[PDB]
Amino acid sequence: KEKAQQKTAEERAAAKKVRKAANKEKRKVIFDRAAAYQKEYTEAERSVIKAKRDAKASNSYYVDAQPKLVFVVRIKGINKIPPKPRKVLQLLRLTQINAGVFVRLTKATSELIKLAEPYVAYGYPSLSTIRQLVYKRGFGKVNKQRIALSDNAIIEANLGKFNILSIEDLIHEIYTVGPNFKQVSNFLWPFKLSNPNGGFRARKFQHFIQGGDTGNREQFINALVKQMN
Amino acid sequence: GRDHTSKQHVRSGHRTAPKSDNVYLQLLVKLYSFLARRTDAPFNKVILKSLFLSKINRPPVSVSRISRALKQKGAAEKTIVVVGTVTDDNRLLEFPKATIAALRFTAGAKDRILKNGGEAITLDQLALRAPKGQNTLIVRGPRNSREAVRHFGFGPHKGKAPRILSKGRKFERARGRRRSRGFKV
Amino acid sequence: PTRLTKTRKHRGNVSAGKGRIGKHRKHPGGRGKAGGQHHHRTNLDKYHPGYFGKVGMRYFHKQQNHFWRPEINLDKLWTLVDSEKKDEYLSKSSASAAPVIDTLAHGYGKVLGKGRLPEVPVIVKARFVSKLAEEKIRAVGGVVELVA
Amino acid sequence: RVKSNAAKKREAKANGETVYLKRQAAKPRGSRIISTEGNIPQTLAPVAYETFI
Amino acid sequence: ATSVPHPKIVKKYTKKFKRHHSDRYHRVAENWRKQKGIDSCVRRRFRGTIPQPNIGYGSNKKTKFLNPAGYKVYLVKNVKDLDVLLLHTKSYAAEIASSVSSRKRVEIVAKAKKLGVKVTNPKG
Amino acid sequence: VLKKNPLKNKQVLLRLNPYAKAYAAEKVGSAKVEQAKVKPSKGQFAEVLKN
Amino acid sequence: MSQVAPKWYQSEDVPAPKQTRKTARPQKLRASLVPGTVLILLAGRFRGKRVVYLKNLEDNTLLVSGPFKVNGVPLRRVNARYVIATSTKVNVSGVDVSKFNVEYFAREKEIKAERVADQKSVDAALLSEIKKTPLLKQYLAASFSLKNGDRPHLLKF
RNA sequence: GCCUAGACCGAGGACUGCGGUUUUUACCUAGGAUGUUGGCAUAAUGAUCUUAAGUCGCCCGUCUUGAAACACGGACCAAGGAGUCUAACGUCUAUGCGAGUGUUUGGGUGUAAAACCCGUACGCGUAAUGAAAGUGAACGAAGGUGGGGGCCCAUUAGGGUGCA
RNA sequence: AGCGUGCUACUUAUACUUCACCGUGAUUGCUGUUUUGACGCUUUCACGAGUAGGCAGGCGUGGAGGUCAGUGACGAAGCCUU
Ligand SMILES: [Mg+2]
Ligand SMILES: [Mg+2]
Ligand SMILES: [Mg+2]
Ligand SMILES: [Mg+2]
Ligand SMILES: [Mg+2]
Ligand SMILES: [Mg+2]
Ligand SMILES: [Mg+2]
Ligand SMILES: [Mg+2]
Ligand SMILES: [Mg+2]
Ligand SMILES: [Mg+2]
Ligand SMILES: [Mg+2]
Ligand SMILES: [Mg+2]
Ligand SMILES: [Mg+2]
Ligand SMILES: [Mg+2]
Ligand SMILES: [Mg+2]
Ligand SMILES: [Mg+2]
Ligand SMILES: [Mg+2]
Ligand SMILES: [Mg+2]
Ligand SMILES: [Mg+2]
Ligand SMILES: [Mg+2]
Ligand SMILES: [Mg+2]
Ligand SMILES: [Mg+2]
Ligand SMILES: [Mg+2]
Ligand SMILES: [Mg+2]
Ligand SMILES: [Mg+2]
Ligand SMILES: [Mg+2]
Ligand SMILES: [Mg+2]
Ligand SMILES: [Mg+2]
Ligand SMILES: [Mg+2]
Ligand SMILES: [Mg+2]
Ligand SMILES: [Mg+2]
Ligand SMILES: [Mg+2]
Ligand SMILES: [Mg+2]
Ligand SMILES: [Mg+2]
Ligand SMILES: [Mg+2]
Ligand SMILES: [Mg+2]
Ligand SMILES: [Mg+2]
Ligand SMILES: [Mg+2]
Ligand SMILES: [Mg+2]
Ligand SMILES: [Mg+2]
Ligand SMILES: [Mg+2]
Ligand SMILES: [Mg+2]
Ligand SMILES: [Mg+2]
Ligand SMILES: [Mg+2]
Ligand SMILES: [Mg+2]
Ligand SMILES: [Mg+2]
Ligand SMILES: [Mg+2]
Ligand SMILES: [Mg+2]
Ligand SMILES: [Mg+2]
Ligand SMILES: [Mg+2]
Ligand SMILES: [Mg+2]
Ligand SMILES: [Mg+2]
Repeated sequence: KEKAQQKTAEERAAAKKVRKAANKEKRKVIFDRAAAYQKEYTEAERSVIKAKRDAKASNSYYVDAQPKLVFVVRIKGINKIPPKPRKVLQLLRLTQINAGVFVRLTKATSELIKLAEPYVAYGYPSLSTIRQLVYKRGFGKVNKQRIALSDNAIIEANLGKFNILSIEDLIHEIYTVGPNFKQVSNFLWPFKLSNPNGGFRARKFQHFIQGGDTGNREQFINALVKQMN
Repeated sequence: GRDHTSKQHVRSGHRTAPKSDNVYLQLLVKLYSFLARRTDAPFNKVILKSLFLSKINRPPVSVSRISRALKQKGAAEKTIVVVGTVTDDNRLLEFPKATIAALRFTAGAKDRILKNGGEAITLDQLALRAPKGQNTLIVRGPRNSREAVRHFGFGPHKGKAPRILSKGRKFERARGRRRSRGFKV
Repeated sequence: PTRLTKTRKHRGNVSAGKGRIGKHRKHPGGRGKAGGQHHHRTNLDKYHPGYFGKVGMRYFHKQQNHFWRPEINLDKLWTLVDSEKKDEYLSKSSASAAPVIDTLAHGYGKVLGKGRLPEVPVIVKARFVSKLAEEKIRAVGGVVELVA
Repeated sequence: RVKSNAAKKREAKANGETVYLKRQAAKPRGSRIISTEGNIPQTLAPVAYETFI
Repeated sequence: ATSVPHPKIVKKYTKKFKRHHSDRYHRVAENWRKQKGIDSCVRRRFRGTIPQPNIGYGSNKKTKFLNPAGYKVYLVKNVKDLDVLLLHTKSYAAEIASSVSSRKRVEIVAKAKKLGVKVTNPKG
Repeated sequence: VLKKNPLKNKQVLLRLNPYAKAYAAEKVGSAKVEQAKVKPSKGQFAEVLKN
Repeated sequence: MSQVAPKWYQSEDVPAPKQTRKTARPQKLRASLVPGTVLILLAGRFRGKRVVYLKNLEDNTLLVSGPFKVNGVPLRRVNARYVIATSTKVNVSGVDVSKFNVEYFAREKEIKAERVADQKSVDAALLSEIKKTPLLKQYLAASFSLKNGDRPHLLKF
């Protein structure tokens, strides 16, 4: 009778007590990691601000380090695409409109983005934009399936061998482009954003410089993602 | 819309069940579907796939093949597993004492396995004495010896067998098979 | 059964699987083996080379009974010994007393030499033998006795 | 490059340290400071149109 | 829902899928036929043409085959046919065949009330 | 069965990011920076106004 | 429909609902709803009647009186969403509304002697405070209606 | 960080998970809607049919690069109406036996064209090649090398055995 | 309410985002609780245009072996009918 139902409930209660006690330490670890990430973000910002101010004082010019990360959104449909940009868009895992992916800037990937430039809008994402993307529309590829990032255990079970134990570990790994950026960005399913609230410009399919939407907008990608996520 | 990187709605292309409606083969699949799902033993996963194969994909294993497989170093007391029919070979000079598990045995094969002190058991008896296929050895028959394979991939300078009803000097031997009659391919 | 044929599934579709342009005309390309040297050269040359031409000499009134000579190899020769006495013969055979195997009476004309014999003397009566078949028979201490 | 990678691997091993042999694409450049002593910026403007024929 | 509880029953299409030009010609019956013509306005799905049957209109598997009262309907031809609905009186209802005589029909109705089986066509 | 936004659900936010509690408690989102009131552009950076 | 028999594995047991985690939390009333406020009823029998708001019942309803002598609106409940909360207020600190609750308005034409007595006791204090504001009794005794050119999105009440 | 207006939705169905608050089965907003009130059951509610209104909708079938076409057949309706069967075959699948295989030409038998039983021959296969006269398949564990599922010994790794 | 140009808001496709349902493909697990369905049940994800054409799963018809000891002159079959 309920003997067994209550028995398995008591066994579950004991096992869950032990599991929660063990997980408490891991959660302390990820808490500490997130605090450290915040400290280093703030420290880096103040260091860069101070360096700019110092260069201003000493009759010099501080040249920023070129950005190492970009967020690329395919804003063009799937019809009438030449084979090479089509293959390039497939290789960025941008196989639908309003699909977004994180790309680490080098030469190979830069020439890739240049090839896909007439069909994408991309830019340099801020930390809050990355956090908002991963929190609301962050999905992982688990056994070729699109799984919501609803618990830190999914991230641990798939990226603990890369020292990613939390959603903030993943966010830090994306933002400050880390030694395991490849694994973290390929594990991330391409973000499937909505259309912008407020629309695009009057005509999308022209460079951002000429009043369109394609190409590099750099810091306005954060506003665009805010519109679309 | 999606720019598809692979063909959509594609079946795996592997048999997941026998085409046969034999109720007794189904029972054998019943047993190894449970074993492959629950033993972590790679042997049981191979047997489950092999029970699905079609007639041409499970060629007969002669009693001579088993004799040569038992002649491997350190394989004399292994259990021979044949998912199919074991046939006799009257060209053997001698047969050892062996334990053999097969779907079917021919009259000569069962006669020659038991005459030499061996056992001829079915595949369900194997699953009790070797539920993980411990100390087993799977033997497969020749697939490329079929007559139909003779004509596969036929072409010029391919050396395959022509699809022909009669054989002789008057049947597809003159022009294109001979340099004295034009060319030879 | 007609209920299993694909003719039943094309009912309701206009062209019945024959194409709307190509259709199912009477005999496009000819009848039978027509055009084998002109527009069906690509078929006969690729898949049936040697089709056209004459090779060899004719044989007026060829009687295949003349050429009857079924072959038996050495690895199948001991199957002609009586099954109930095979094991006894394999033990007590010597030069003084070996089993006699009349191959012609089993329907064979020539003994060929594929495979290996037991190292046991046998007396083989045959119409024809190959050079290696008799060498292998003599090596196990046997002999070939010609018959007709 | 095979020999150079082999040479790099052995010497880091001699020092009991590690070395990375995978090639990398060109990365974006780091931060830097531009001195303006003797190099105060000169202001340019687009030039008017002329015919030289 | 006097039957076993079920989700709200959804019928994706409540009209009858009528064959194209079954209204223009008497020889063309309303039984649905898919247009195969090269120029067909219906086969090419022009705006304003008739709806056509497709698997998207399929009924929810939890409300599929249920009459408005929430029961699955089973055809009964004699009193012994009610024996298969003994343990499903809250999920299966019986419908009496039209060719059962007026005598046997009263007998079938009588046994269903004793067993608690609901009857879908009670007057005829 | 139903994805919940951690940016809307505070409980889910703390489930995913335990440091969010400290972030909220310390007002990290409105933290002041302590520095002096200075203006370092008085010299040659006035080359921006004219040249 | 057809001749498909029910199977043995087709059970008839009804599963229990899952344990719901919709623990109720208290209602949030509008800031304009303060006891003593003059309200306008938008629906019901007494639609258009200006009435006095007295108490917030545990049913999420508002206890309301006309007063009945001035208005014809007795002690009853109204819903806060069918009410326009004006800015006029009456001092109701001298009115005891402790005994009024849901069980008072329980459904059992004939009117209870208790209910009539309670009407008089509440209305005495209501009238005493109403007399202080000139034209307040006349305002309460008059029905409310929308005149031509009245825009409720611009008016303050 | 905080307050605030509206809309749509409520899939799931004992428990199990992660958190949070711990008020250590104490709860919670934390693996998907509950609570409460009114009304209706001669009905509020829902479907179909007809019809009006709004909006969209060119005649199907065919050959065709292109058909609503000023391209052809079709006034209407009912019934009939078009990839069949056979001889010989290729691929694939199932079945029986298996170095053999096929009872059915025939013979036995019968409750009589069935079913049941029988065997010699023969066909194909078990040997190829050469125009033919003719000859006719083990150097070796019926070979070596690189892989190779599975199995054996191990102990990341590693070693052994390795059918197709 | 034309031409060149800039700005704010707004309109709506079978497109995109979240959710529901149908089907297809894959996927998690299911026998000392397998329990009269394992050709079954179940968890999860992604996808759905189509002439000629291929394949699959079904609907219907004349007749046949078996079964419902089935329906039926107390009305079979046929036919008309919001
Ligand atoms: Mg990427
Ligand atoms: Mg966690
Ligand atoms: Mg808007
Ligand atoms: Mg705009
Ligand atoms: Mg536009
Ligand atoms: Mg425009
Ligand atoms: Mg511009
Ligand atoms: Mg938005
Ligand atoms: Mg789609
Ligand atoms: Mg894809
Ligand atoms: Mg081979
Ligand atoms: Mg052959
Ligand atoms: Mg010549
Ligand atoms: Mg049919
Ligand atoms: Mg078809
Ligand atoms: Mg078609
Ligand atoms: Mg037609
Ligand atoms: Mg066809
Ligand atoms: Mg045609
Ligand atoms: Mg053709
Ligand atoms: Mg010619
Ligand atoms: Mg010859
Ligand atoms: Mg319908
Ligand atoms: Mg038609
Ligand atoms: Mg046309
Ligand atoms: Mg067309
Ligand atoms: Mg009738
Ligand atoms: Mg009055
Ligand atoms: Mg529900
Ligand atoms: Mg009430
Ligand atoms: Mg109309
Ligand atoms: Mg035509
Ligand atoms: Mg033509
Ligand atoms: Mg065409
Ligand atoms: Mg033309
Ligand atoms: Mg014209
Ligand atoms: Mg024409
Ligand atoms: Mg014509
Ligand atoms: Mg005409
Ligand atoms: Mg006519
Ligand atoms: Mg007419
Ligand atoms: Mg055939
Ligand atoms: Mg017969
Ligand atoms: Mg013969
Ligand atoms: Mg024979
Ligand atoms: Mg090897
Ligand atoms: Mg203008
Ligand atoms: Mg859709
Ligand atoms: Mg389709
Ligand atoms: Mg039939
Ligand atoms: Mg007929
Ligand atoms: Mg019958």
